[PDB]
Amino acid sequence: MGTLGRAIYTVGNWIRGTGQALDRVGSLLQGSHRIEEHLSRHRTLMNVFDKSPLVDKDVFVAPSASVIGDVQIGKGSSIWYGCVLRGDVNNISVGSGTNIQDNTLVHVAKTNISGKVLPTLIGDNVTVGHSAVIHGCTVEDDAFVGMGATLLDGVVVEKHAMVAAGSLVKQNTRIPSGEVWGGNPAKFMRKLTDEEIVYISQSAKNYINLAQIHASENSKSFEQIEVERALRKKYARKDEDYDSMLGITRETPPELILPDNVLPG
Amino acid sequence: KVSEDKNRNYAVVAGVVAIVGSIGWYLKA
Amino acid sequence: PISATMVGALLGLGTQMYSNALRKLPYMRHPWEHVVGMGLGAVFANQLVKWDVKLKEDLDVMLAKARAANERRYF
Amino acid sequence: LEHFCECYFNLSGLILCPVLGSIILLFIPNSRIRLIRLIGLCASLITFLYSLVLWIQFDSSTAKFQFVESLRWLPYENINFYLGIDGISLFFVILTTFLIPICILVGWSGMRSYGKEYIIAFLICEFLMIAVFCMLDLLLFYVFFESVLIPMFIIIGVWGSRQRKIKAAYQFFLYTLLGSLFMLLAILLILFQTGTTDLQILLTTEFSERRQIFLWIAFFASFAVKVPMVPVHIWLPEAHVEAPTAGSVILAGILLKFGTYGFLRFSIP
Amino acid sequence: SPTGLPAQTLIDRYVTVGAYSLLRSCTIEPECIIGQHSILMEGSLVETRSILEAGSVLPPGRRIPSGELWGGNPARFIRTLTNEETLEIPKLAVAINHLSGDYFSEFLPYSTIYLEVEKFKKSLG
Amino acid sequence: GTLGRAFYSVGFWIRETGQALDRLGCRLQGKNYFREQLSRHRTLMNVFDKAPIVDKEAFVAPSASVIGDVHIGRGSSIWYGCVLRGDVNTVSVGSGTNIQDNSLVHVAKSNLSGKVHPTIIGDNVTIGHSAVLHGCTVEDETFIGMGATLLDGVVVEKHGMVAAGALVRQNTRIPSGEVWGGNPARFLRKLTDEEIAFISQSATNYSNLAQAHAAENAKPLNVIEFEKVLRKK
Amino acid sequence: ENPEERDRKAREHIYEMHERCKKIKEMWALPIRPYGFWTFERHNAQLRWDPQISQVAGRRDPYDDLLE
Amino acid sequence: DKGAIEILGPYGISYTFRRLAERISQLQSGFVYHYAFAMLLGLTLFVTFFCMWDSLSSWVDNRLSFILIVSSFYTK
Ligand SMILES: CCCC(=O)SCCNC(=O)CCNC(=O)[C@H](O)C(C)(C)COP(=O)(O)OP(=O)(O)OC[C@H]1O[C@@H](n2cnc3c(N)ncnc32)[C@H](O)[C@@H]1OP(=O)(O)O
Ligand SMILES: CCCCCCCCCCCCCCCCCC(=O)O[C@@H](COC(=O)CCCCCCCCCCCCCCC)COP(=O)(O)OCC[N+](C)(C)C
Ligand SMILES: CCCCCCCCCCCCCCCCCCCC(=O)O[C@H](COC(=O)CCCCCCCCCCCCCC)COP(=O)(O)OCCN
Ligand SMILES: CCCCCCCCCCCCCCCCCCCC(=O)O[C@H](COC(=O)CCCCCCCCCCCCCC)COP(=O)(O)OCCN
Ligand SMILES: [Zn+2]
Repeated sequence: MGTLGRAIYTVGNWIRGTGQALDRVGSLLQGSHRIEEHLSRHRTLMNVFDKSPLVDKDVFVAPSASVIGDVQIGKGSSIWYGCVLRGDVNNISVGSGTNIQDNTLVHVAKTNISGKVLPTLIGDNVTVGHSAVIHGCTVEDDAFVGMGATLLDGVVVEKHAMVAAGSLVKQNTRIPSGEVWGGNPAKFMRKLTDEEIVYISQSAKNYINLAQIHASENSKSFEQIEVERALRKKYARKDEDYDSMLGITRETPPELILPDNVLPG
Repeated sequence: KVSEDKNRNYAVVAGVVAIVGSIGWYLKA
Repeated sequence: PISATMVGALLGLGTQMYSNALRKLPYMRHPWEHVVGMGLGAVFANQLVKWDVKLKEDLDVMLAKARAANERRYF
Repeated sequence: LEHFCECYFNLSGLILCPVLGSIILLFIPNSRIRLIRLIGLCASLITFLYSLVLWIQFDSSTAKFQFVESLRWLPYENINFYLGIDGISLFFVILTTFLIPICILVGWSGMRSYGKEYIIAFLICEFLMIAVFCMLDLLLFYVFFESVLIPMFIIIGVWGSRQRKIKAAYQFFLYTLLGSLFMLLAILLILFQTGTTDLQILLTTEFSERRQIFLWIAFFASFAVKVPMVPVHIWLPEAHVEAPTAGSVILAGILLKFGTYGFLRFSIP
Repeated sequence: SPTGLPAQTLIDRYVTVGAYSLLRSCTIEPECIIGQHSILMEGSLVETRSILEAGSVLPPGRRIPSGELWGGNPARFIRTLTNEETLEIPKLAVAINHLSGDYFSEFLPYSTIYLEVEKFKKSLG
Repeated sequence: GTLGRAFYSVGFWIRETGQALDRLGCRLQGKNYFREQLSRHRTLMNVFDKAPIVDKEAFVAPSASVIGDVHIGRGSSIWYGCVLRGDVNTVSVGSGTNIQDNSLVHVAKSNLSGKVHPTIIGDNVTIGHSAVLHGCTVEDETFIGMGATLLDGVVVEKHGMVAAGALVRQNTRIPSGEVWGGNPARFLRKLTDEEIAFISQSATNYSNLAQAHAAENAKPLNVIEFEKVLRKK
Repeated sequence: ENPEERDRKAREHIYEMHERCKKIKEMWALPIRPYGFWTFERHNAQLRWDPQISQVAGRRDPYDDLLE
Repeated sequence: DKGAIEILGPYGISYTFRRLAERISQLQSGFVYHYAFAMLLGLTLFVTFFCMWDSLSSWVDNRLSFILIVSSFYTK
């Protein structure tokens, strides 16, 4: 503060002007070839055709996800990094406690080649694996869709049914309850054991828990990010022997401790 | 408008004094 | 020609680059440090040459005294 | 005494050529494989042409050393070192300068995996070996011959074909170093008499028959390992077989000649 | 993992994971190439010096034996690799690293976005 | 060329120095805002002089990555999450062509497996969601099913169709009017005329949808959201 | 090069080195223990310091107190 | 070449020096008592050889001294 503070601030202004001038000169020397980085224009939630996505309070939507148009997402659901939910020509509905994994595409159609064109309906407690493609089809509650699987228009995945990782499910195919289908084209592989039904449920609840920590981290402000960076650096290593000499016990701050429901045990 | 961290300002003065005094030390020797 | 200033500047620049490389950083990561290193290397090389001259000057007198003390034997 | 020569093309620049190539290659990213290849090849070719010119200006009537130039080491000028050639060393300089580009060319196809380290090692070898052939001083002959051991060790160990290269490189280094240490002992033995290691002076001093015998034995210890003479020849098959192709070329075509050059240059006269 | 081995995802040295590939709790031993649009599932193992063709699906706990070319949905043995082919794998990894150097050289340690944020703030008071 | 790269490299030295000076100036004023972790994603990215040339009438989603020498024609559209990387060779997209969400159009990263082929996409082409195109040619008015993979040297002739999830192996030629699918891709049947009509009309519909999304994205960034993010606690 | 000048610097090197080979060998014969080093003033510190403390209590001749 | 010269050369030399380095390493036993004992032995050797070697020359010789030292290597 005071006169010294003001003088140092003015000198900082001069230094900033000089630095930005040097940056401009360096840009000129590069032949202006470098496209400049800019403020991020990606919108996590966007309207189109006067349709606004309806997203429940406690839904993790990763900032890099794209939720566009007429999309409804229910309680406890999670949309992960790089997901695209494009509800522009038709409706997309996601039930409660359903996870849409990273880099997944969900889309709809305005008019199919033949039959009744239907919206994309994803039920409750559904797991959809990484990089899946869901197009104009219906996934009923407690179903599992493997990573990298493709569901074409009119496909119905029934309750407690599984689509294996990597499968290509042709248009209008029906996956009956209790069966697992896979391959390209997808076809019946075998019945689902009871332990696998329990797995599907477990998948869904584990995701519900994972979504909480990811949502908490992605929503932190600049100041909290800096505070936690400093705290993480301070507690990354230890000298418990010198602490015992000092007669103190350093405790990990609670903002660095994860909840027990996401820990391996 | 003003830098408020007093200790930082004092350190800035100390660095400036070191630089200028070093220049003078070279010049007058 | 090949002056102490030039050898020293080259050694200082090389020192900064070698330091960057050892740390698996790009050669020119902090270029103002390369300028600082060239300056310090030039200064150090010039000072070393002057100190070498002065060292030879002192060794001359000291060898002279040793020789005189030895020659005192044959008196 | 500054013995600077008058001719434009001299020995020091031919020494400096592969050195400059190596320094430049130190700083070029390994992604620029084409640039590295071309720079190394061109440095070696320019050195070869420089040596050809040195042949052109050779005077074949004198028994003296030609193109003699000097390099000071200390301002006291007690120890000052000379380079020069004659009709016994000229063609060996030419052979070294000719073989090095061949070595760079043999590994042209594999250079993407060889890297700049391969070319840099061979250029450093070239610089050291040309120096060795151009030295009018026992001590510097010593210092620059031992120096080639490091890049040769690296060449055999890194780019050899199979795991026997380990044993081959160990044996090469240890045999050659033992011989070199023997000749260091001889060099110091000479220095105690003469107070110098300048070849021209030693050619004009008289050694006693006894101390001639013993100094000759000490020189023979190095040179017979270098030639090789039996029974210290067994390092050669292992080393020359396990080395990469260009490494074998340099080992057989140049490094083997150093013992016979030492016999011709110091022991016989 | 279903195999009972620890379930970390280990991508070892000189490994090329083709674009659009999905990996979950798999191990890839050194010097392997994963073809584009492949899927490696829980507890699966790719042994050293092996190649998976584009579009391969490796189910949970399945193994790709060393020195072999595999492919398909699900993956199946195609042929044994030659020594020249297996020598090519670290070369591909090194070449991709060389390409990545060009992208790395386009970014200074800091961006200038904070300046844009500053003026966006100032225009709002 | 080489001189251009030398000046580009020297330019980086000056720029690095200027930005460091600016950070020093901010530090003297007690500002740490340069420490903020802000995304360095660029929708269009140059690799030295290799830069994307995009027609003014083409929609490119902000989250898409266009890297190096990539040409996009009028009325074409690059959708959300798409990646187009032409650095070792070029990538060209014709007019009226849609590249759907999460698709990847790239060339060989290295010439180890031979000369790197470019990727050529003709006019009024449909490229389905999450498709992979790698150094291939896709002629006018063809259909690439979503999730399909086309390897290098492949040629899809006009009115050709690649079924969803197909794996077209290297150097395969897809003849006109034919539907190929499966892994590996094989002839399935002939294309019907209704399918050709749908190819054209779906492309024209995508160009209109592109227009709508480009207008949506071009709207000014909301300052209320900015203030909400700034004033979080 | 010029044969006359080349053959003449060759003579100067030898004539200068045969007669220059004597200087350095004289340094190697220099004694490490000089003649009477303990005579050198640096080594006679006590001879000059002790007289300055010769009247200090604790080191005086006992008869100095009786007469002073 | 692969017989006597190898044995009286790199093969034999490597073997004997490996065994000798092996033996010398074992001297560093890790026991502080050995290290103190070594210092005491060195001190005793210093006093014995360098001062109590006046009337010993009547019964001893330098040849036998160095012989017995080398001969100790071939024990057990
Ligand atoms: C905590 C997180 C929870 C999540 O969200 S997990 C989501 C990410 N992970 C996934 O999506 C992977 C899901 N798992 C799969 O897709 C598995 O392939 C699947 C369907 C469980 C089958 O695995 P297994 O039971 O171990 O196979 P199996 O014993 O029944 O073998 C029968 C034959 O079928 C074949 N095969 C099985 N897996 C396949 C597949 N995905 N696709 C295609 N073909 C497959 C397999 O080759 C096997 O033998 P064969 O073909 O008759 O000779
Ligand atoms: C318009 C034309 C004028 C252009 C002037 C350009 C001159 C710039 C020359 C470059 C000088 C480089 C000096 C390098 C030292 C970096 C000094 C620094 O970093 O300032 C720091 C610390 O400053 C100091 O502690 C002492 C050094 C400051 C003295 C030199 C300041 C250089 C500009 C002079 C400004 C004062 C002039 C007016 C004084 C009344 C501010 O405090 P903190 O943010 O707490 O430091 C955090 C730790 N870290 C160092 C990593 C940043
Ligand atoms: C004349 C050319 C040479 C002049 C050099 C500067 C003047 C001499 C003063 C002493 C300089 C010694 C070297 C200073 C840097 C030492 C290493 C510091 C690196 C470090 O870890 O701390 C950084 C502090 O930055 C820093 O310490 C640098 C702060 C700002 C200095 C940079 C400006 C130099 C001006 C050069 C010419 C300007 C022309 C116009 C006058 C923080 O690193 P970070 O987070 O800030 O970013 C880094 C992106 N990797
Ligand atoms: C009058 C007749 C005279 C005849 C002429 C005689 C002249 C001398 C002739 C003999 C020349 C011997 C030269 C030494 C060559 C030794 C080469 C052995 C190196 C080798 O191949 O493998 C190593 C051996 O192991 C090791 O541990 C080796 C240890 C190093 C031994 C080097 C000792 C040589 C010292 C000089 C002795 C001769 C003195 C001459 C006066 C490494 O194997 P590894 O697997 O265990 O290592 C871990 C691997 N990374
Ligand atoms: Zn769609």
